[PDB]
Amino acid sequence: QRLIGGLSTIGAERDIASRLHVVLPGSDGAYGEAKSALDAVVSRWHAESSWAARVSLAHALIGWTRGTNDAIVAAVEEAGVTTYSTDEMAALLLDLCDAESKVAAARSPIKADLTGGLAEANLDMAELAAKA
Amino acid sequence: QRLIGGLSTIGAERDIASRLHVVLPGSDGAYGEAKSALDA
Amino acid sequence: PKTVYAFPGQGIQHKGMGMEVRARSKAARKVWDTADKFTRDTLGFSVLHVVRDNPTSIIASGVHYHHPDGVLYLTQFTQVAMATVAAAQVAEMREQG
Repeated sequence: QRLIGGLSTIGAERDIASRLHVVLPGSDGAYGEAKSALDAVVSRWHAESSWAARVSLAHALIGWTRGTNDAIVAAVEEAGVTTYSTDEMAALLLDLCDAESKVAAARSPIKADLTGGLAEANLDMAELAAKA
Repeated sequence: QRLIGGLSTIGAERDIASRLHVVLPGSDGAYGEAKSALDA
Repeated sequence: PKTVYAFPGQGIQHKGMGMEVRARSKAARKVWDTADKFTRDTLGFSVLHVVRDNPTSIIASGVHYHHPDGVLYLTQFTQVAMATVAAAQVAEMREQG
């Protein structure tokens, strides 16, 4: 949030109506830690009005990517959650940066889900970790 | 949480089955800050 | 040879009995683990703590016992300490052949 403050500050008085745009990653308990990391920036967004003319938030809950293991991928595809590669995840993440999504995120923080089935906590991380 | 760790530690091996008990306060945006303080 | 294993009585107890045996062996470490697991699951105290340190007063399942020279020195705790020390020593000297 120090970073978003500085990057919103550096082009302030030169180029008004030029709004920075942020994409937040959110990576069950790790998703809870991610949402706790979220609802401080979003709370400060709704609180302070100096951010409102410069920033445009967007958040994506990311799914499960098979790069940074094969037994983990086999276990989660037996579980049924759809995994992704890094390029697939990058395309399905960077699609939030077109003109429609930034005009929509100019009003309110978009809170998008990209998780292909791990949003339901059927299996847990240590439950897979002992198996792995 | 350092406090609850220490107070749970000091009566550990002397008195087993003796469990410390904590009451957390949570005080809209202030309630969101409180819930963020909770879910750690 | 035909031998005799004779086991002692009171007055043998002190703080830290057989802790070097627990440090040396592994079967003795196993029988210390089964002993203090059993007594913390049934009686309500840690016999490993009662031998390794000598606290002033501990709480059992229901009540608390107190002995100002040390809680190692009264009746029940002396006897269970002698029991686990004799069992650990004989398990070590039977796994050593």
